[PDB]
Amino acid sequence: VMTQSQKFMSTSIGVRVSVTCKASQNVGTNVAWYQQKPGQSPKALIYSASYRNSGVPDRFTGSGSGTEFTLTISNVQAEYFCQQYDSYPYPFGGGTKLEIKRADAAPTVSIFPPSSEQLTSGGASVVCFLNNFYPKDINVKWKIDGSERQNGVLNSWTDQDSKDSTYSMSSTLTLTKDEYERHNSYTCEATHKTSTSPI
Amino acid sequence: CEVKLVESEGGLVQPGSSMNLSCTASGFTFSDYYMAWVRQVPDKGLEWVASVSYDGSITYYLDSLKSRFIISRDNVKNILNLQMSSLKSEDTATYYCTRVTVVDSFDYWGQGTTLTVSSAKTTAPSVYPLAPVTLGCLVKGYFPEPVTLTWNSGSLSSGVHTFPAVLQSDLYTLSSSVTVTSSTWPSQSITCNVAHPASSTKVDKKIEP
Amino acid sequence: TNTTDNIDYFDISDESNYYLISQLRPHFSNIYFFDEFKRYASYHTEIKRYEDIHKTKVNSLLNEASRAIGICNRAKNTVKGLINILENPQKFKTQRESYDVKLRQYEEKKEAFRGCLLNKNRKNLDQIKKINNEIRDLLEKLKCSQDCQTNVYFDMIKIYLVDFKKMPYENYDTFIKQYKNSYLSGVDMIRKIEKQIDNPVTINAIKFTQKEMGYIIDRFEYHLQKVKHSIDQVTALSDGVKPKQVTKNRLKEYYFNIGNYYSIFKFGKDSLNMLNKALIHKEKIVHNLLGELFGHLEE
Repeated sequence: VMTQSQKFMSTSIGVRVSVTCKASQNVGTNVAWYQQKPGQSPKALIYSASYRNSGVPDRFTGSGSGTEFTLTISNVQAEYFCQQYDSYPYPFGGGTKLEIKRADAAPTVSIFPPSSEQLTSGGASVVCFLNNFYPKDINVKWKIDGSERQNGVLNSWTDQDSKDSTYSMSSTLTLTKDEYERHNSYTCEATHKTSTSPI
Repeated sequence: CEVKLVESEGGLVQPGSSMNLSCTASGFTFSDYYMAWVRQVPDKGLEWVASVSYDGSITYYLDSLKSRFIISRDNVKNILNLQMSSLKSEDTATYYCTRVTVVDSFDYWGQGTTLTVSSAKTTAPSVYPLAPVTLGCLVKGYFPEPVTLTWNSGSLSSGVHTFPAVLQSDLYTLSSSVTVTSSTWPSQSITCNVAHPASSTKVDKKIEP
Repeated sequence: TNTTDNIDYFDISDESNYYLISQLRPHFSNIYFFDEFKRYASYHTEIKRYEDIHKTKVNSLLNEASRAIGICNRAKNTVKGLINILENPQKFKTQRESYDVKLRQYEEKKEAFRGCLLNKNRKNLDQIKKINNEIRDLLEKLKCSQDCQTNVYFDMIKIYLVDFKKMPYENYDTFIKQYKNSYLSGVDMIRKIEKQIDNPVTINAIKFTQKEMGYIIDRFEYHLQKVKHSIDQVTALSDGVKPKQVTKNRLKEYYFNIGNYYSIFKFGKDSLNMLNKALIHKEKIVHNLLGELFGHLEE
């Protein structure tokens, strides 16, 4: 039983792009490729490596035999899965998300005080918002009263914006009201490809 | 006329099974093609669940899932049926109904049904407005997780940044921000719109500076 | 041997002529090919799923193709009875209808019976075209890419030749021409004797039995060439050079042709076996009358 996948790949419109799938015990021609939109059902375009279904644009092609397989597509407008349907279990590759190249950008940092209803509710959460930062690589440092805190912070990373090709980062620090009195001001610090921009 | 596959909820269930799924096939001859289902998780789609032969006599189950899952198909009513027993937090999934070719490839896929298995009470979201030109809105402690945020009743689709939800300890949490020009702020000021379909709670509290 | 009691020799082909429907089971030569493909799939693990198709798709087709013939079985008995009055002069006298009006119904009933077997399996015709196409898609499951071994394909030919050796083609070839010679000898005698005799009822009963006999010989002769084409081509491939490895898509064409050629041989052997038995039987009927013709003219 055999399965591989690789890390995500970054290309721009419109160039030819390969996706690499290998695996451990030759399945011959027995491979399948499915396209999955970020919020829609998976769609099958390629079966048996080299054959494409109807309703599939001509730019999608496939190749490879035996152990290694690649998928190349000439033009472009998400995540792609390679499968072995040969033997049980029939496993797909982990999948590689697709992103679009663009010019580098700096993150717009913003700090927000906790909501009035929240301090009544005995809690206090300050969020820092880092938006339109390109590339995706970024770091967030949290310093309370000028002193760094490494616990109680929850962050989430937005999927790559299709319209502007800019990532989005949200960092939230939740903390009881009895510890919000330590400072009356707050700052958000952000490592990125620039002199540190901490506000 | 058109081949398509519909599915049933889905939604929150308790660990002790109590969940069944159905699938409807149209636009093609049910008997000629196999019928399989496929399981989905945030990081997926590796795992695949059972498939059933045309007659319905022989079926293969995942070794892990053979004990707790039963498949059946209704050729007469064009229905594909999944049976689950003793559900687990690993069984939480999205399930896409699939047509299976002779080559075992899945040529067509259903719309998908989202299943969640845990022991978390359904909790309405506390909504908090955020003021400082960035305008934010914070949603905390809301179960179940499937929720959409509307901005200006959908009047501004530019600058909206919906972030992926995060579950902490017991409950999901999510925040979103909107970026509008400073001169547009005074004339028209508007709430962030949070609607919780699973708890059926849709409340709104305007941003206050 | 009063009258013919078996009418299993009628057959009909569609307008495209690709499919020949026989009254003898399986009624379709393609089912024999489907039965013979199961032998191919047993050796290859990748095609082990094909057993489900055979257990369900092909087995139901044989029962479904056989059932469509049963609807025509009642119309068959109507036609069958018409021959008995036409072929027996003493039975024909009770009817006391003109020989031509009794002949006109038979011809229209002959096509109507022929038409039923063809029309009832029309929905089934799309199935046999759908099955073997599905097998073409299934053959993509082999784990080869321009390196498909031809062993299994070639081990079957040496086994087929032994199965080919069991049937005696040469005895059948002698059977037809000598019988067909007697068929000729009967007909050309009748054209000159019909002016000599004034009563036509007894000679018309033969002339009908002879006309139908000529139809039966063609079905035998037609099948004999296809069996001769099946023995020759499969034997010629054994003579041809054998490569161990061929293309995946080509091996599909390799597998199909031998099973295609073999299925006709299997199908022809069944019809050839039945056709001679009906041919010697009609010859037995034409002769019990020939004795009746000569004795009456004496007195």
